[PDB]
Amino acid sequence: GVSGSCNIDVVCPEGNGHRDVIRSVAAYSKQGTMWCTGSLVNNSANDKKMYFLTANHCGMTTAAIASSMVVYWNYQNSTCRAPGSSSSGANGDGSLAQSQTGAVVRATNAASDFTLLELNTAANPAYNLFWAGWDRRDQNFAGATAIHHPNVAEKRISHSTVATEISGYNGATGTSHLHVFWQASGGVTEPGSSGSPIYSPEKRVLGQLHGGPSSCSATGADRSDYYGRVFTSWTGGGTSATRLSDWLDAAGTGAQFIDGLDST
Amino acid sequence: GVSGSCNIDVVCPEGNGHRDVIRSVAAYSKQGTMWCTGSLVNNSANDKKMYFLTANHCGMTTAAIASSMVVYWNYQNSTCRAPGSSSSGANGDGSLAQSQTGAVVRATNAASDFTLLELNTAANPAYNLFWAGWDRRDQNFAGATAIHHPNVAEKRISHSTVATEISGYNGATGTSHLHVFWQASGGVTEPGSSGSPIYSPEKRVLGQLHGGPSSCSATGADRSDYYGRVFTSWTGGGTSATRLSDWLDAAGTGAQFIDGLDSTG
Ligand SMILES: *C[C@@](*)(O)[C@H](CCCCN)NS(=O)(=O)c1ccc(C)cc1
Ligand SMILES: *C[C@@](*)(O)[C@H](CCCCN)NS(=O)(=O)c1ccc(C)cc1
Ligand SMILES: [Ca+2]
Ligand SMILES: [Ca+2]
Ligand SMILES: [Cl-]
Ligand SMILES: [Cl-]
Repeated sequence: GVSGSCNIDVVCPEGNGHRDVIRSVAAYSKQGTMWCTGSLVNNSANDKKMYFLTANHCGMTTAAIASSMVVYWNYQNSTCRAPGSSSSGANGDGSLAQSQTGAVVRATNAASDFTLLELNTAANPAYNLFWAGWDRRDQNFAGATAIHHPNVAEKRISHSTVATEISGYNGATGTSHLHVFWQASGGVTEPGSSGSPIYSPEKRVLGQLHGGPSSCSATGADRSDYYGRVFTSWTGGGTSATRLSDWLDAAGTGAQFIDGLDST
Repeated sequence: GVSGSCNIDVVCPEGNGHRDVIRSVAAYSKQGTMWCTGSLVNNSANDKKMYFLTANHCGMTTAAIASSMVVYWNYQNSTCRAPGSSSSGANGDGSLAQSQTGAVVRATNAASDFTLLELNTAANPAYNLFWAGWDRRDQNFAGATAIHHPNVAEKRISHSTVATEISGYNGATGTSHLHVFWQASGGVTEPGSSGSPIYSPEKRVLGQLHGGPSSCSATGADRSDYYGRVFTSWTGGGTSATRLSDWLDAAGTGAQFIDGLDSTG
């Protein structure tokens, strides 16, 4: 696929500290059309349930739509194309051969733009998946990392090396979103990246991409994005079908944050 | 309620040409909290069905939430506060006494950020409602008018006097949205305005507010917004639960645009 040249192929050295959670992120189609990003999340039972977090606005919100979605793992460029280069802006060489079809909707809620699906098919060990940890604490972090499929193209990584802020969407009054500021010439996010995770420095999901002003041409404060917070989605709309808590902590261990779980 | 001072009270002279469709627009609450804007739309049978168009992102998409929503009619400042004035930015004197409760979801689709509800309670003639026309044709217009409840506060009007553009949301590649550019010192839209209609110069709904960069301090290209298009929502997700066509033209007359219907007719 094709995305903005300023983006950074996950295989680049910028991915050296994220070789586990890179394997949590997938691209997916909706009714046959490549559509959005999501990612695999661990739960407090460490049981490999195929909980797959994405964005409500992507519309994977009905049993019918979830039933026909196709999830594509390990879709990324084989080599590190120099960020900013014509090559990086060109069609990549990623494979879409490792896929699975079908899911059910466990929960969804508009306010933090989240959807939690459970994929029908158990993880194929051959795909070498990773179930990422999460952190639902009410706090900002000193930096963060996005792993995402911009334009639903090959997987990219984008780093933020400044503090997050808590706000509503687009900086409105609120606490539903984490506002993440990208580096002046670093990777950003694009339509198609929605639903992609933002990770804390300890590699725990804090939220998933809703949207924002960033693009490769964006400058200043516009080079930033908003993620619907796990903190907010945890309690969500106050029912099991509108929040994360019943799924990510079904046993009720009271975990405020957990680590990831590897296929191995 | 309180909203940005650059906004324009509907009772101002700026509303002189919209005294009908002003009466289509309402504010509503979600699980008790003032939440978003919607508006009443006519259908090809001219039968006063309480079809109420709003935004999918407002989350009025489940039976439970639709059942407990409260819709507030005729919530506006009694006098024209000068746009840009401290008065305009202050709490208004609108009333929330004329309301009704409950609806069902007829259709919703994320791509054009639309939800079509049908309110449970038939129109109260005393409320003096108007069911706006609509226009599903695939085209831009030379200008447009928004009527909305910014911050779910008193009703305001915002005029665009330049051409609309067709794009995806936030100017992305696509045709799902109408991009509307506001006047340098004119009214804008704000969170809470979502779901509010954009009207063609002929006062027909073309779409409902999704979002965008505008605010009272926004400048140039940022002083603009994106509306999910009726044209797009008409066909929607290809089923009656994901599109407008089955509801707004149940009879299958083939209407490409219709005019409004007043309470007095
Ligand atoms: C849906 C997501 O892929 C995008 C991500 C944009 C990232 C830009 N830096 N979100 S969105 O805001 O563009 C959006 C929201 C709602 C709908 C219906 C479409 C697109
Ligand atoms: C939901 C709407 O009230 C707002 C309107 C903002 C208009 C700014 N000029 N839309 S939004 O884009 O800010 C938005 C979208 C999704 C969610 C969950 C919240 C807010
Ligand atoms: Ca508010
Ligand atoms: Ca039908
Ligand atoms: Cl695309
Ligand atoms: Cl949205």
